[PDB]
Amino acid sequence: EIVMTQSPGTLSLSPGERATLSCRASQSISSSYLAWFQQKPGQAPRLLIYGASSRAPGIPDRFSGSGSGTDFTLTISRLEPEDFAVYYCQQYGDSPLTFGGGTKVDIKRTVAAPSVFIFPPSDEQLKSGTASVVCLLNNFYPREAKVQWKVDNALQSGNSQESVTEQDSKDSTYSLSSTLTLSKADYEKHKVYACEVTHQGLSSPVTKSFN
Amino acid sequence: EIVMTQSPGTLSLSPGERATLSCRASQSISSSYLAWFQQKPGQAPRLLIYGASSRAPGIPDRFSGSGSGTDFTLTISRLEPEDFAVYYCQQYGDSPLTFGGGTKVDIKRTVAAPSVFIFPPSDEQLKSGTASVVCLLNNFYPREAKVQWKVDNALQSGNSQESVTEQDSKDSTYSLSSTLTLSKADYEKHKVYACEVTHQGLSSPVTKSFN
Amino acid sequence: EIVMTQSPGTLSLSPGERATLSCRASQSISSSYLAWFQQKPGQAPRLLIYGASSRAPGIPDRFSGSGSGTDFTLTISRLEPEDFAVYYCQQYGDSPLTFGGGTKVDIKRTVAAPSVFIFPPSDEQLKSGTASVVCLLNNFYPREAKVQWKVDNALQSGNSQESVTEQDSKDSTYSLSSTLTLSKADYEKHKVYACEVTHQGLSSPVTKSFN
Amino acid sequence: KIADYNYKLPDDFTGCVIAWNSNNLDSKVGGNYNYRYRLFRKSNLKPFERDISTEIYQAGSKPCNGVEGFNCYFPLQSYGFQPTNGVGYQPYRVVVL
Amino acid sequence: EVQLQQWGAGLLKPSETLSLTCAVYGESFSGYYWSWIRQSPGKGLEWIGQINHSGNTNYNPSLKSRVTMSVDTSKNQFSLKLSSVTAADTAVYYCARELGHDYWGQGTLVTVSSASTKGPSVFPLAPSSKSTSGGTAALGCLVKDYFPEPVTVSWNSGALTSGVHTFPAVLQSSGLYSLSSVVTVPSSSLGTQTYICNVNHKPSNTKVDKKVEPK
Amino acid sequence: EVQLQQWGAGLLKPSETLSLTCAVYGESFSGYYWSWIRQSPGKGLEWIGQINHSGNTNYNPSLKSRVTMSVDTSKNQFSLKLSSVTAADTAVYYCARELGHDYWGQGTLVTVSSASTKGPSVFPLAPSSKSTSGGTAALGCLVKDYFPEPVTVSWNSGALTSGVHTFPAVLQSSGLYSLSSVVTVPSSSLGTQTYICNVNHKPSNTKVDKKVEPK
Amino acid sequence: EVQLQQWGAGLLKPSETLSLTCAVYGESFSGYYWSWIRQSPGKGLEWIGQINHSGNTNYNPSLKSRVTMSVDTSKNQFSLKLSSVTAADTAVYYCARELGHDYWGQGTLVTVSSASTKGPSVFPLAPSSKSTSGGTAALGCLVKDYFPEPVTVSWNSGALTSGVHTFPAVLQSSGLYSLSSVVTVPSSSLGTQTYICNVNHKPSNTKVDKKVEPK
Repeated sequence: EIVMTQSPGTLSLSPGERATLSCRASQSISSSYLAWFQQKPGQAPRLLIYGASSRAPGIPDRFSGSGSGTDFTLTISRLEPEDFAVYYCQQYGDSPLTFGGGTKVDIKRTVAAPSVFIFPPSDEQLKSGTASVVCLLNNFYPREAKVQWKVDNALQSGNSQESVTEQDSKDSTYSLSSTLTLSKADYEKHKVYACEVTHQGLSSPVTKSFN
Repeated sequence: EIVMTQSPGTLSLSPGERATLSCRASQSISSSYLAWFQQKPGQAPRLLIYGASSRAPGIPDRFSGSGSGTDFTLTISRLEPEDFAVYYCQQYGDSPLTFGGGTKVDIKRTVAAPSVFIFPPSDEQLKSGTASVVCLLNNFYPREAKVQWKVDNALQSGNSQESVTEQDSKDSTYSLSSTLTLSKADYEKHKVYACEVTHQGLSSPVTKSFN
Repeated sequence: EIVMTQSPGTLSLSPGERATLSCRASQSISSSYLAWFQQKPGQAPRLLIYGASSRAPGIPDRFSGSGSGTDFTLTISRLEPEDFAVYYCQQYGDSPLTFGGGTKVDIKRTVAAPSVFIFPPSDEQLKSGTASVVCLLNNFYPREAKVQWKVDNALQSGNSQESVTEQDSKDSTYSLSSTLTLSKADYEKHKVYACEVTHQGLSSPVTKSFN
Repeated sequence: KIADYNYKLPDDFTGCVIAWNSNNLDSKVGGNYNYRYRLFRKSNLKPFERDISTEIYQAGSKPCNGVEGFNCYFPLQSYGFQPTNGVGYQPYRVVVL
Repeated sequence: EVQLQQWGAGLLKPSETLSLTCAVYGESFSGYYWSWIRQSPGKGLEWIGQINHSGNTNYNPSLKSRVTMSVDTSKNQFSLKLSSVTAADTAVYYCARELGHDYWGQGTLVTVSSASTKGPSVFPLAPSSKSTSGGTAALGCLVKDYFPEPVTVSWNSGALTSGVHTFPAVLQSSGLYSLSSVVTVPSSSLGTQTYICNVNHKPSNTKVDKKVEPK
Repeated sequence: EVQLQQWGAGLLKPSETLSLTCAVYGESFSGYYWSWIRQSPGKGLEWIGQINHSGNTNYNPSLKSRVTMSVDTSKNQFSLKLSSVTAADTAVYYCARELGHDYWGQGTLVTVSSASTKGPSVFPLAPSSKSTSGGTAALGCLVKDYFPEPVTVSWNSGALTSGVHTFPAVLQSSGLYSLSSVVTVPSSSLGTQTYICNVNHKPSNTKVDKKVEPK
Repeated sequence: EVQLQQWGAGLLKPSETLSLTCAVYGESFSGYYWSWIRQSPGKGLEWIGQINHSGNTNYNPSLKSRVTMSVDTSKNQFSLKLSSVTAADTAVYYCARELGHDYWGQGTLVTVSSASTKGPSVFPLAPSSKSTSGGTAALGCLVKDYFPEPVTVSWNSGALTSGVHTFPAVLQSSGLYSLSSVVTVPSSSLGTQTYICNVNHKPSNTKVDKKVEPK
């Protein structure tokens, strides 16, 4: 099982630029039998380059491949808006076909600042016996962000989970929702609660607090 | 296989009172190993009292148990709106684990009178060859009231069954429907049919006839 | 194994008329043990005549039976609307019970001319990878209707199949639909497709075509 | 329960089993709450094996280190013998050879 | 904390074999006994049996001859098989831990019958002449001869939702269901407002509407 | 009066074994012969065999090799087993008393196939321009490639019920069924009125709508 | 050109068997190898095995003990069986030709879970007073406790399609799913307009409407 490892999964670059993707195999690939696949959301993967050098029929000329031994790379000369997808390696020079991890490409733009619009737990859920509070974020280009919950001025972990939306078609931003669950007795016992937002673009450590 | 007998299943009492439920067994229970279960509709039973005296963790302290030998009782000091359910016994000092019969506690309201409506059968129904006559009661405090059909001034039995509805949320009333089924010649025999209602709240022996 | 051969499977005649159904056996039936069964759509057969002459209890006297040796006949003097069903012979005087093929009776009406329609395949089905062309006939009484396909003025056999609906409740007419299936290359290679129908109701063999 | 948690005979067993009613000797007008049997055990016994340990039965989440309480119960429970009990609930005296 | 999730077939024909499975999440699977309990409205709660990880089973003496239990330790599951099922086995089955007292499953309904899915029928009902004179009349519709449980009834496409009584479905000798749905209206309401009773049966996908005409 | 109720497996695979059961109510069970009769859309009514209370059987010589019957007098039931099942055994089976002439079962349909449950695909049918010029036109939708037979088709959410024809399903060489639904409308009504057909397939639980537009 | 059409069941209880089928159109079915590829959100693309018309099978050594493959040459189909399925087998399955490089199937989603179908629930929300003072607020509806994955959420009966965020569903400890749908509005609009959230869960056939009002 020749395990394949790729470049960092997420890389951001502005359109109309060049892109380089790396691919490494745990062992040598016979006769440079390496292939590159492209997958768009909702569709099956499509082959782009076979033999690590050639180009499949119907493929534009902006895709190129070069490598040997245990090191290969894919190059995109110009990134059209449709060239943003996930790219996979495949070795077909050995017995079981093996695919790579996959590399994602995003759209670069200016750095924005997240807006937080928290909602307090409703009465109806309290009647059902469960409590949900949601630290919310909206409109921020750098997907990397951190939010930390503070209950009784102490760290809370292992009881909250986060959901992030996909990149927008034109705004190219993200929206995150973090939901933390606590016991009714625990939520009544303590008076101060907060979620603190740390983000590289937004320097100030905004600790949104409520009672 | 200890047979567990329990207080009459139906008992009605206003909120904010003391409720006592009795339980007994054919044989003595070793080490006073008796448990009391509360079951709300549509959910699995929940434990209240274990050992006939102790209280389960996280249980409100308005529940008490007392008894030994072959006689046990459960007491609710004050009834809350969410304290109405079905209550079960369980003995576990013997290998065949057995439960009780079940006692249902209700909310009581001032006595009211049944109302009777008569629906003559349709000839479209008689086209198949069978006819049905319905005697109905609405808004009467006791769960059941006696209803009897009269065909050609003759009593009928073994040929009908009655259906009742759960008590209303805030009206706390009851509705009862009795349906009769007969062959075509048997229905066509008499023009005059009646249904009579025997009920304690309404002193009149109401009998309902249609032509 | 006595093979019972019955009269033509379809006989059509107007209501309130004399109906005669014939039956023949390969061997002479002992003691004239022959029976006639009536089956209405969607339910089990019902016995009408036993012994080839006698009538079962509860059967209207418009059914009569007459025959002997190896030739038998069932007669309905005048037809009620309910009497339109399928009729079966049944010999029970030999080791295995054998039934006849069945005779279906229909309602006669004035001759009608079918209306021919043709539908080209949709592009979605072409993307799926198969093309289906449907040619249908509406509201014609005589069930005998021949439909054929001209693909580039050539006859196609074995690649199309047709379905016929039951007799209408009030129109007493028929609808037929013949579908022809082809692959992608077979459909896209040719330009003109046509379906033409010969039906005794209308003299003109209507030929409907599309590009 | 007797064949699993109390006394188990092997399948390849040779011998006799002799039982007789003993209502006369062990009844008492009041209950004869003196005999006892093992009710709770976490596994079946092996043939001709004897267990006399108390060892409070866990049957729950809390360990219950030696103390009885909720979901933690004493495995040995006493027979209730009275002379008025019907046959099948009154003592029998058993010898296995 | 222990979460018990159970699944199994809810409709069986007589002489079939009932199979149910329960899966345990959150706590140690070994070191405990896992129990099956049925509940029937006819009699009440009854204990069926229990099994531990090693395969040692305790059975109720009444059902000892037709109860089998299995354990799958790899994926933390235990299953019940009840053979030669009969119409008296219709109940609600729960999987619990040890004697109970702390954790229970959600419980699945099992019904045993020898009937096939088919649509119901609506039998018309007309208010009697006295009801119009009285000032208070009743409108009812009777639904008959359907096997599956979720039959639904409505008034005027849900226009008359106040004072609606829907008596629960009952068994019959043939194994079919019959019920009635009733509502109360004043004599002034009679005729001036149309009352149309609708019934919907999704398992057979049958919708029947009946107009109400005073006698 | 005698009432017969039968049940069994409605779907099978080739080389499997068919099993059916029939139960009798209302009269005596012993002192009688109980028969199985098979009806097929290709050949016609056929007699399979019969059995009595003590276990004596009569078989049709054609099917003597694969047919078996059993009787349970305790609960008044008799059962049929038919091994080496092939696709030629798809038919409606009835349990009857003696030669017949008195009482028949309700009849159970048995289908033999080696296909899995699939959801239907819907394709619109486009009227031609000359069809519009003719003064009347027909709009249909074609349902294709579903294995289990029961499929319900309606138009305009059931509002349009005039001039609609739903042809019977036909088995294809791939083992999946297909049918079509057609409705007839005036040509002038086209373009200014919207027409949609909705189809529900319950075994795969797929309900899909489809609008038909002129070309 | 080759067109590949696949089908099979999507919901499976643990310890069941997975069966999928794929059908080939357009080119020859013989003289080729047909492969199954699995894609998980937590692992990546994985090759399961392949089979040819002669009946020869190549298996991935990881799954060789649980994978079976069958070919039906008469109707040009090939099928995959994966026994003793587990919650780690939830993934998208494709049928392809040989190593790929030319043609792939559309893909079938398979979810393996021990939870039963349940209806979604909506929790009300209230904007904070500080949000109103700031100038912008957010109004959102929270949907919880529905097992089958596909659910649709809309606002203003679908009229409001600007700024609507529907975060992907997340799986909880109990085995159910939840999500939130939010919209951003000015604080000036508060106190003068009423909003609405609409949820449609197809597998449970549930439609829920909630009236969202300020605070």
